[PDB]
Amino acid sequence: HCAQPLALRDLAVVYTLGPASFLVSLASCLALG
Amino acid sequence: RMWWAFLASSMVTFFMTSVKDWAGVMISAQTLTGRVLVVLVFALSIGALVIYFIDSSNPIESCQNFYKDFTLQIDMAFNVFFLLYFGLRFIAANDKLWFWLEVNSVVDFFTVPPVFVSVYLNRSWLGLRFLRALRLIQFSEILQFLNILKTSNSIKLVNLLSIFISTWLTAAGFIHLVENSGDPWENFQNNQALTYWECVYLLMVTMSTVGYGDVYAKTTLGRLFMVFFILGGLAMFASYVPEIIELIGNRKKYGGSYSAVSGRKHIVVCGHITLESVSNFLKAFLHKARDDVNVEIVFLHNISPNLELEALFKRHFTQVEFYQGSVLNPHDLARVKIESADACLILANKYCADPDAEDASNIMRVISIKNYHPKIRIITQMLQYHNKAHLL
Amino acid sequence: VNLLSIFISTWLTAAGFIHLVENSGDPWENFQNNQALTYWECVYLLMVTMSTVGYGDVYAKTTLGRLFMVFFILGGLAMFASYVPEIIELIGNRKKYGGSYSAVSGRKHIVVCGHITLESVSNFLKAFLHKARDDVNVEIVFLHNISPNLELEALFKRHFTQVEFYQGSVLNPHDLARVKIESADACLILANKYCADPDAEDASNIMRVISIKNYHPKIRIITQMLQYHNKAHLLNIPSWNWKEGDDAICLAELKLGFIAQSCLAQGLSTMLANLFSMRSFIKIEEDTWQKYYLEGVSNEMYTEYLSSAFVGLSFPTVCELCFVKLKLLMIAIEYKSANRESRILINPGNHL
Repeated sequence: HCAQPLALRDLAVVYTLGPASFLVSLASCLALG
Repeated sequence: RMWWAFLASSMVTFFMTSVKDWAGVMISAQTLTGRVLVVLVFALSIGALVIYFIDSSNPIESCQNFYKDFTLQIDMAFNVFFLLYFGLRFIAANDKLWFWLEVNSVVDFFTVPPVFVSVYLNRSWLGLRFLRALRLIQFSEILQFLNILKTSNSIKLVNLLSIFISTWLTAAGFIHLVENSGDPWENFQNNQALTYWECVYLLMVTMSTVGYGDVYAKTTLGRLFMVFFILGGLAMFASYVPEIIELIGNRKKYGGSYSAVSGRKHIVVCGHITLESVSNFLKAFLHKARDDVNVEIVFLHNISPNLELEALFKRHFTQVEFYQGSVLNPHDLARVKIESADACLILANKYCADPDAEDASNIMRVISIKNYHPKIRIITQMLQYHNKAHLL
Repeated sequence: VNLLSIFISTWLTAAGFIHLVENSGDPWENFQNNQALTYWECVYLLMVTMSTVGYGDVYAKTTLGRLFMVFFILGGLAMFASYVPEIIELIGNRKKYGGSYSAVSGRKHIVVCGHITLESVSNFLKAFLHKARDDVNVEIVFLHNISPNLELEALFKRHFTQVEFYQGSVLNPHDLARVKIESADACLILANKYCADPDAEDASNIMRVISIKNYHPKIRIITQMLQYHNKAHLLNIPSWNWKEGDDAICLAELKLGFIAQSCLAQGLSTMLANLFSMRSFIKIEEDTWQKYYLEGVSNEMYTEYLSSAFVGLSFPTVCELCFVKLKLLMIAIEYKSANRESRILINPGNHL
C-alpha cells in the first residue's frame, strides 16, 4: 500500500490537465460541427 | 495531503456562425434532442449525487486507481458526459461571459477537474463534488417536458421544493467537507469527524432555529460559514419565499359543493341574499316552535357575505349552510345538489330601484332552476302583481 | 445600506461588550470566574443568539455577561419589533406584473389590448384557444393599464403556458417596447361592448390604433368597432392598410347583418357561425337530428388560389367541376382589376 505521495512528473501536468481536457472537448465540438 | 492540487486544477480550469446556430438548435429545449439530453444530464447529476452520498462514509483522502473500483469508473464516465454537455452549452450561446460565470458552468468547472485528476492519480479526494445536488433545481423543468405537471401552482411549488432541497444538500456537503478537514492554519489537527447525514441533521436543526446543540461545527471555518448560512437563510426567507408562501396560503372560503346526507332534506334559497332579508327569513322559518327540524337550508348567492351575515350563518351553523355562486350558472346549481333539493325559495329585493327589473331577474332565476331540474318546487317572491303572469 | 451598517455596528459593539465582560470576571468575584473568549467567537455567539438558534456550545458564564445577553435579547427584540420591521416590509413590496415579455425565436406572439376584463378575455380565450386549433405556437400577451383582479388572475393562470399579462398602456411607447410589439405578429384591440357612450370608446380604440401604428407602421391591427360610422376615422390614418391585412371588426354591422340575412333565410347565422368558428369532434350514432347536424358542422370555410386549368371557364362550370369531381363548393371569387381594387363576387353568373 501507499506507493508514493509525491510525483513531480505528474505534478508538471496536473495543473494543465483540467484546462487540457476542457479545451480538447471544446475543439472537438467546434470541429465536429 | 494533496487537496491543493485537486482544488487548483478546478481553479485553473475556471480561469463559426453556422456551428453556433447548430449548437443553439441542439441545446434548445424546443427540440427533442435537447429535451432528451437534459433528461440524461439530470439523471447523471442524480447518479453523481448518489456517488457522493456513498463516498461520504469513505475517508476523504485515500489512494485508488480506476481498475481497483468500478464506481470510480462510473463517476469518470459521468464526468466525461458532463464535459461534453458543458462544451455544447458554452458553444451554444452567442455571448460567452454569461457562460464564464453561469451557475451550471461553474459547477461543472469545480466538479470535473477533481475527478479527472483523481481517476488515475493516487490520493483520491472527495472534493467539491456535492455541488451536483444543485441540478435538482431543473427537476421541475423536466416534469414540464414529460407533461406530468400541468398546473402553474404545482410547478411553482415543485420548483420551490427543489430549490430548498438543493440548497440544503449543497450546504450540507459544504459543512461536511469543512468539518472533516481541519483549519489549514491549524495543521488540520482541529478537525471533527462528522457524518454527512449528521451534517444534514445539523443544518435542519439550525434552519428551524431549534439549536439542540448535540452536533455543532467546531472549526473556525465551519462556524464562520454557519454564520454566513443563517444570514443567507434569513435573507432568503424574508425575500424569496414569503410572497409565494402567502400565495400558497390563499384560499377561497365558501367555495365547495354541498355534502348531502340521506334522511335529512335540504331547501335551496337564492335571490336577494342580504343581512335583512336573511334575518327575517331565518326568524320566520327557523322559529323554535317548528317540529320540522330536519330540513337544512342551503343559501346560494354570488356575493360574498359580510361579517354580520357571516355571524348570522354562524349562530345557525347546525342548520344553515352557504355557498358562493349564482343559480344562473348550472355548475353552481349542481354544487348545492339542487336536483335532490325538496324546494327552492327565491328572496326578492323589496327595496329596489326598479321593481320590474328585479321581478324579471327572479323569473329568469326560476327559468334557470326549472331548466336544470323541472320537477322541483319553487316559491318565489314577486314585487309587482302584473309580473306574476310571466311565470305562466 | 444604512440598515446593514447599523446592524453591523450594533452587532460588533455588543460583541465587544461580551468580549470585554467575559475576558475579565465579575468585580465582586475577584475576576477568577472569567471565561476566555476570542472576539470572533463572541460575534458567533451573538449571531447564534439573535437568530434564536441557541447551540449552547458557547455562552456567557459571568453574572454581568448573562445580564448583558438578557438585555441584548430584550433590546434586539425591541429593535426588531419597532425600528426595522416597517422598513423590512417596505423593501418586500414588489410590483407583480411589471416586466417585459422575453421573446423566443420561432414562437410568434400577438399583443392584445383595449377592454381587458373578465368577460372579454374569457370569450376571446374560449374562441381563440379552442383545442381543435393546430396553430398553437402563437403566444398571447395582454397589455392593459388596470391591474387584473383575482378571478382574471386565475383565468390567466389556467393558460399560463400560452398567455402572459403585463401592466401598461399602449399609448405609452415604453410599454409597447416592453411587450416587443415591433416583432409581434399582430395586435388585437378589444372594445367595451357594454358602454354608456359607444363614441368615446371607439375614439379611445382609434387612438390605440394610432399609437400602435406610430410605434411601428408595419404591424397588422385587428380592432373591434362599436359603431359603423366610426370606421371612417381608420381611413384617416396613412399607415392603415386594408390590403396589408388591417381589419376593423364592426360588431354592430356584423351582428345586425347576421340577423337580417337570417330574416331573409333562417339559419344563415348558424350557417356562417359553424363555418368560420372551430369545434371539437362529437360522434352521434343514434338516428337523431344531431348526427346530421354534426356532418353539417364538419365543414369549414377556406380560401385558395385557382389553378390555371380553370382560366377561361365560366364560374358556373368551374363550380360544377369542383363540386362533382373534387367535392369542393365554390362560394366566392376574388376579382382582379386595375381601375378598381379587388372585389369579392358572390356566385358570379355565366358572363364573368
